Amino acid sequence: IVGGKVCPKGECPWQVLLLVNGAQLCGGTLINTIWVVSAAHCFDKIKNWRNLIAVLGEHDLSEHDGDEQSRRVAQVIIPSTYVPGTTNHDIALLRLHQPVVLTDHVVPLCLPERTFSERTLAFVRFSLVSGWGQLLDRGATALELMVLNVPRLMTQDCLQQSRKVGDSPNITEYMFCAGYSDGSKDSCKGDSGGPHATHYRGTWYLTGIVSWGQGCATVGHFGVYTRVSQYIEWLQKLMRSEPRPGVLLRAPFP
Amino acid sequence: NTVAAYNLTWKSTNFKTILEWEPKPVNQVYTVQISTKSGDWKSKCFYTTDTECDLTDEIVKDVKQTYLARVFSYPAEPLYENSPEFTPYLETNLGQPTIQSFEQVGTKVNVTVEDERTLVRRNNTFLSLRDVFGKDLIYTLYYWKSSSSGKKTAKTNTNEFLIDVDKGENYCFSVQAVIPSRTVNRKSTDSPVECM
Amino acid sequence: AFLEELRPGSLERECKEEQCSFEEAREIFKDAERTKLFWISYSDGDQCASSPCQNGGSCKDQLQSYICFCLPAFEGRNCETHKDDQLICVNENGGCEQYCSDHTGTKRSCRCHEGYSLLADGVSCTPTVEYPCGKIPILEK
Ligand SMILES: COc1cc(Nc2ncc(-c3ccccc3CN(C)C(=O)CN)o2)ccc1-c1cnco1
Ligand SMILES: *[C@H]1O[C@H](CO)[C@@H](O)[C@H](O)[C@H]1O
Ligand SMILES: *[C@@H]1O[C@@H](C)[C@@H](O)[C@@H](O)[C@@H]1O
Ligand SMILES: [Ca+2]
Ligand SMILES: [Ca+2]
Ligand SMILES: [Cl-]
Ligand SMILES: [Cl-]
Ligand SMILES: [Mg+2]
Repeated sequence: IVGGKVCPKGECPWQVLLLVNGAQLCGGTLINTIWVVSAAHCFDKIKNWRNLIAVLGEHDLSEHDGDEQSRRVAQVIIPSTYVPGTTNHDIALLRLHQPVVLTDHVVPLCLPERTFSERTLAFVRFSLVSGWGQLLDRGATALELMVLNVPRLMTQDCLQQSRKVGDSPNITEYMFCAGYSDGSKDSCKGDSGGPHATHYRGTWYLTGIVSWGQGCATVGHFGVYTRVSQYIEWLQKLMRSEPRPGVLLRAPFP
Repeated sequence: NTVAAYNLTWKSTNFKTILEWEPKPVNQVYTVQISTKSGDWKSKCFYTTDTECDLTDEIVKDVKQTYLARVFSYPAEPLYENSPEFTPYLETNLGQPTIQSFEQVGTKVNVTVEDERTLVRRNNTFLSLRDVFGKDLIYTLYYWKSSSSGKKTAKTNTNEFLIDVDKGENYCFSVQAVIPSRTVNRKSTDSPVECM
Repeated sequence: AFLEELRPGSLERECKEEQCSFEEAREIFKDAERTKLFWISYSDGDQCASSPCQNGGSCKDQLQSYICFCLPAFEGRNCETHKDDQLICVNENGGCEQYCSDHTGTKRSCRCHEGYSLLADGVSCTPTVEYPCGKIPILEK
């Protein structure tokens, strides 16, 4: 996260740290005791599918305390339409081998209904993005969980307020813009998969997922997030389905 | 199947504020949203077939805030158009004033200007133009005796003028509301003429 | 009546009580600027005579327009919009705290996410679990 602050311990309780072979991979969001939502591009170069770990209650990567819980990832589910190395359909649904225990430090983020998300949550101006990703583009990562407040834009406004500099892939109906074009505040590489959480009438909900991070806070560009409301039905169906032998499952979308 | 609204215009006087736009809808309805640059969007005039939307209740919550509105076109992301920014306190037209009364005390005349009601409310009652603007609002009096060639002018920080007149002569008056700190739209239309 | 024309010039007799045209008022005022000042408000007419303010609203005349002051439950240029007829899920979530369900014929109904139940007021939600989703326990949930 560039331009953010440290999330005070326990104040982003749904944040997940994904590790592969003990190394920091991506972010994620706990939506219940068993399921975690992350980004599909996070798993592009994974070879050791049995070495995936999700960590809940993490705050400081340099110190272990009694609040951290670890679980093996039993299944990564990605939409079939997703094409590795690209931006569209950047969502993954993870099944934990054993459930986490909900504590003052480990709490899931509400996955909302599609309609509430489309006509109500979409019009809440600011939402929070978080992670242990780079503190500057190409810079070093954060040791403590960082958080940043970002304003949402409708894609028409986003394209009219952007400059077609560097990599400018299309912003589809499965994406949404949020942030600033003045190069001061954005989510970066390492924050991918983390939540974009929206506060409404006393409760927080999952609205977006941090997508590709490389090139973050480029002047003339906004942040682009996976539009979670488009995948509600898909996520709810897969959450009701039984496990498959392999870790990776490319499930049909829609 | 739909067309994006165009020529979005603010029509505002004494804080009665209406957004207007083209064109008339054929097999399409409209929805308006309004916001401050950091607040959430509020929906108004839901699935309307009118080409106007009264946004008075939203803009009177803070008349010094800057607002942005947008008009959505749905068939009977959607097509939408942004309005120009609007700051009520700086852009609302000053309504036409009315002379409430005039009284003579020999060689002096008191001219009282009626309190101009605005659409701004403060618990049960409507605030006047002076309640909202205070020190920023002045009234100007244009007066003249019927036998002279030119007119004279008096200015007030309240709603009353106390002027010197000539003995045994009939004078005619007209008042204008002014916000001197403005460069654009700084005056109301003149009140109807009143003579003794 | 020609015998009424014997009477000398008067703004009250000729223009207030009777009507009067631009030349009649110009003969009284003499100056152009003075007559124009009177005529702009005089020839404008009362836009409020058609009683355009509905639902008990109050009309205030302007130059070639008017303003309606509505009672608290109404809005619109002419106070035509009843604020009570706006209880739909797209209007501030129907007053619901969490979910809103639009119902044709009957009114809308509020609902809650799992781990919450609907309160008596029909719009608020209360947690039915120790750790409901989307609440931060260290800030007293
Ligand atoms: C089609 O025209 C555009 C498209 C874009 N597209 C875009 N901007 C950013 C991205 C993106 C897409 C997915 C994932 C991550 C990111 C950017 N990124 C590194 C982040 O969001 C880190 N948080 O795509 C930008 C500008 C234009 C443009 C300018 N004038 C006209 O059109
Ligand atoms: C009174 O009549 C109509 C409303 O009924 C309005 O459009 C006019 O402007 C007003 O004079
Ligand atoms: C004018 O104002 C409206 C709001 C109502 O109170 C009317 O009764 C009054 O004449
Ligand atoms: Ca730790
Ligand atoms: Ca008039
Ligand atoms: Cl486990
Ligand atoms: Cl006043
Ligand atoms: Mg005559």
